[PDB]
This record gives sequence, C-alpha cells and structure tokens, in this order.
Amino acid sequence: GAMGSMERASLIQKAKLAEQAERYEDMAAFMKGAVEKGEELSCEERNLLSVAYKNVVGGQRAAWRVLSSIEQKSNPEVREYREKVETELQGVCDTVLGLLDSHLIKEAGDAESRVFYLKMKGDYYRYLAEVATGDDKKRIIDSARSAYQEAMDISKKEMPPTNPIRLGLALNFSVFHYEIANSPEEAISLAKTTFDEAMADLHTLSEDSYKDSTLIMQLLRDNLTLWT
Amino acid sequence: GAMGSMERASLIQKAKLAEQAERYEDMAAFMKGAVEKGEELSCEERNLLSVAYKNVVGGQRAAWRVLSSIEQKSNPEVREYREKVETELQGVCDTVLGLLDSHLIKEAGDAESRVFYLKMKGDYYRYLAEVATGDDKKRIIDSARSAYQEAMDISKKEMPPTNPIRLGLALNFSVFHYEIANSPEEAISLAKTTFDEAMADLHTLSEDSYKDSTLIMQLLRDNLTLWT
Amino acid sequence: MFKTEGPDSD
Amino acid sequence: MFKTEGPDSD
Ligand SMILES: CC(C)Oc1ccc(Cl)c2cc(C(=N)N)sc12
Ligand SMILES: CC(C)Oc1ccc(Cl)c2cc(C(=N)N)sc12
Ligand SMILES: CC(C)Oc1ccc(Cl)c2cc(C(=N)N)sc12
Ligand SMILES: CC(C)Oc1ccc(Cl)c2cc(C(=N)N)sc12
Ligand SMILES: [Cl-]
Ligand SMILES: [Cl-]
Repeated sequence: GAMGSMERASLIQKAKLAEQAERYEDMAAFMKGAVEKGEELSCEERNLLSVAYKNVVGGQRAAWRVLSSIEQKSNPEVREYREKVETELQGVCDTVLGLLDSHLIKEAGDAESRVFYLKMKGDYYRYLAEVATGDDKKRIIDSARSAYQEAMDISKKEMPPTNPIRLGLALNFSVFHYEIANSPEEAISLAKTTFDEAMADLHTLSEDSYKDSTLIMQLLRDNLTLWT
Repeated sequence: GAMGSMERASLIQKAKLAEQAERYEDMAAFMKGAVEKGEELSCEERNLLSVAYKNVVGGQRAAWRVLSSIEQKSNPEVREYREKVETELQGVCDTVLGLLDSHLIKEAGDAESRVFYLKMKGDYYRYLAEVATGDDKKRIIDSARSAYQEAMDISKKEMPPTNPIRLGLALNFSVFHYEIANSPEEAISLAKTTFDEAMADLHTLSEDSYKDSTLIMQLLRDNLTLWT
Repeated sequence: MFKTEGPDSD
Repeated sequence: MFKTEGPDSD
C-alpha cells in the first residue's frame, strides 16, 4: 500500500516520532505499513501498533458517543453525521482486524504475542459491538467473546497471574461481560478472581514488574468499586 | 468540491455537531463547504470557520514544534517526517488563505467582518512564517504584517477600543511583532496601549460585554508579564 | 465508561 | 508559546 516504498525500520522510527508528536493517525499508518512488510512484530512494535490504533479509535468512539447522545435527545443531519463517524470507526476496526487475520495471529506462536493479538481481536470486535444493532450485533458479540476466550485459555496456561498482558486481557473481557454481553455477574467474578490471584503472586516480582502489575490491578479495583 | 451536494444550512448544522464532538477536521471541511456556497458568513459562522481551522492548524503546529525540536537535537527519517507535517500545515494555511481571497475578504464591507477576515489572513501567514526559511520567509512575513496593519487601521477607525475582535487582533499582531518580526519593543508598546485604551472604555459596557473584553485583556497582560 | 487497558483516548 | 486569540489548540 501507501507505505510500501518505505523501509521497515524507517516506518518504526517514524511511528515513534508520531507518538511523540501525538499524531496518532500517522502513527497507525506507519505501523500498518510495518505490519504489511510481513515480518513478525517485536514486543515494542506490538505495543506501538496497539497504542496507535487505540488512540485513533478512541477519538472516534468519543465522537460517536457525543453524536449518539444528541441523536437520542433529538428523538436528517444528526443521524447522517453520526452514521458518517460510525462508518469511519467501523473502517478502522475492519483495518485492525484485517491486519490480525493477515497474518499476525496465524504467525504468532509465543504466548505473549498470541495472547496480545487475540486480545486486540476481542477489543476491536467489542468496539464494533458498541455501535452495532440487531443480529449483526449478535454475531459481532460472539466474535469478541470467542477471541477473548481463546486469549484467556492460553494466558491462564502459559502466563503467571501477574503478567500485564494477562491482566489487561482480563480487565477488558470483564468490561465486555459487563457492558456488551449484559453479564454483570460474570464481569464482577472475573475482575475479582483476576485481582485476587494477581495479589497472591506479587511477592515473586521485582520492583519494576510490581509497578506494572499493580497499575492494571488498580483498574480492576476501579471497576469493581463502580460495580459493587 | 466534496461538500457541493450538501445544503448550506446542513453544513452549518454539521459544523456545530462536529465542534461538540471535537471533530475539528470535519468541522473545517463543513465550514469550507459552507464558504464555497458563495454567500457571506454571519458572525456566528465566521467564528465557526475560525475555530475549526484554528484547532486543525493548532495540532499541526504543536506536532511540527515537537519534530523540529527532535531534528535540532539530532543535528533522514526525522527531517522527512518533519517535512511531511510541515507540508500538511502549509496546505491548511493555503486552504484558509484561499477562502479569504476567494472571496470572503472582497465581499466583506462591514468593519466586523472585514477586520475578522484580515486578522485571519495575518494569522495564517504568521503560521506559515513560523516554519518558513530564508527569503520566502521575508515575503511571508510582509504579507502577515500587511494584513494585520490593514485590519488595525480599520479597527481603530470603526470599532471601540474594547471590541473583542479589535482586542484579539491587537493581541495577535503584538505576538507577530515579538516572535516573528523580532520587534519586541513594538510588541510591548502595542500590548500596553491596547490594554490601557480598553481599560478606559470598560465603563461603557454591559456585564456580558465587560466579561468578553476583560478575557482578552487578560491575555495581553499575560504576555506583558512574560515580556517585561 | 469503565476502565479498559491502555490509552484512555475516548 | 505566547498567548494568542481563540482556541489554545497547540
Ligand atoms: C517491550 C518494551 C521495550 O516496549 C514496551 C512494552 C510495554 C509497553 Cl506498554 C510499551 C508501550 C510503548 C509505547 N507506547 N511506545 S513501548 C512498550
Ligand atoms: C457480523 C460481523 C462479523 O460483521 C462485521 C460488521 C462490521 C465490520 Cl467493520 C466487520 C469487520 C469484520 C472483519 N474485518 N473480520 S467483520 C464485521
Ligand atoms: C455571534 C455569536 C452568536 O456567535 C459567536 C460569537 C463569538 C464567538 Cl467567540 C463565537 C464562538 C462560537 C463557537 N465556537 N461555536 S459561536 C460565536
Ligand atoms: C512567499 C509566500 C507569499 O509564499 C507562500 C508559501 C507557502 C504557502 Cl502555503 C503560501 C500560500 C499562499 C497563498 N495561498 N496566498 S502564499 C504562500
Ligand atoms: Cl455527514
Ligand atoms: Cl514521512
């Protein structure tokens, strides 16, 4: 595509520059180009890919929510413009899912990369579910659930309970349960068991790993506090 | 262009929605489409146009400064990406100047609209000057100065010293003097005389006009405090 | 919005 | 950056 003539290394360097400049659309396009070089991504590169698209879709989600709220209060311009933002959001989700399925997930053998990508697949189907209506909604929801579940199965077998990727997966799957699947009890059970099992493993960590794990545990606690 | 099939009124409504959603690129494209309908803009519409493009170019300026700083520390990827952002910024400035010259300024007869557009012309040449080098820089700087000066001449003859448009023009022209024209004494003199003459006219205002004028006077004071 | 992983960009 | 008119978007 449009980044095909740029060296992989230059795309990575430019992604990091874009992050510093808070140019997340550029950052995402550089990382998409890097993925399309066909080589597996390092841990740092996976994180650059995720941070880039999370910022892009995050802006779209916030905008979509504002417009959806106005539309509901109003109940063609509001509907048309909400639809425009919605289609752009769906396009970004489609692009990310496309990268994961061509061919990041199938080449990811290590737990840390496979869980990372499967969590992303769950996340971007979840973002689609937030704007979906009706039956498409049902199939989208089941695709999110399926990706999260496979990620959870691998994570529980291959990573310690304090692993930040595992923790972040469990955090997001619990919000999926609460907000998307209308399963608040499942969400609470997951967040509680995840928090408790991580707490019991903190004694094994260095000070820096301790800080990484406790940061995500605090997000689990923040949600439990709002939920119970 | 791309907004040619949308009603003027719908473009304005969608610009306001975009503002609420913090979608400033969309907001700018809607207002560009509204301008290209060929009708003069109301006061509210002028402000929507200005707010939209100010937010867009503001993001580019901040990004350009980050990358320029990294580049200077480094002294091809950093230079290439700084150039990419720089060209996009120049493109936005070119688009705004194009709207002003085809045909907003020539159809603006009232002081409040003519001063508003001429101030914008000064502002967007100033943004070009921030990234310009060499002789192009000199001609760009003189185009900013010329637009600000014509705006100032009209404003002093046709608006009271507390008029927010007049105040905001003087604020920006003083920063032009300080930062762009390397004329700090002119910048300080302008900011001081503007502040003092507005203060002497505050007694004529209603409580709401008082609040509008004192807000911009405070920006003049903030700059004087950094400059003296 | 409940807390999820990574940048709180919305 | 010194104060200028309108949104402080940079
Ligand atoms: C593997 C190490 C060296 O790289 C990372 C690990 C974990 C995270 Cl969360 C992360 C976020 C990053 C970013 N926003 N540039 S790099 C990075
Ligand atoms: C019923 C579900 C599975 O359908 C969708 C709706 C909207 C979008 Cl954007 C999308 C993207 C998809 C992908 N790239 N695998 S599936 C899908
Ligand atoms: C003429 C009146 C009704 O409209 C305005 C006057 C002055 C300002 Cl600064 C302004 C900013 C606006 C915005 N950001 N939507 S509308 C608006
Ligand atoms: C030497 C100066 C006058 O030249 C420029 C440099 C860069 C740009 Cl983007 C630009 C846009 C312009 C316009 N639309 N009137 S003049 C100009
Ligand atoms: Cl639209
Ligand atoms: Cl580039």
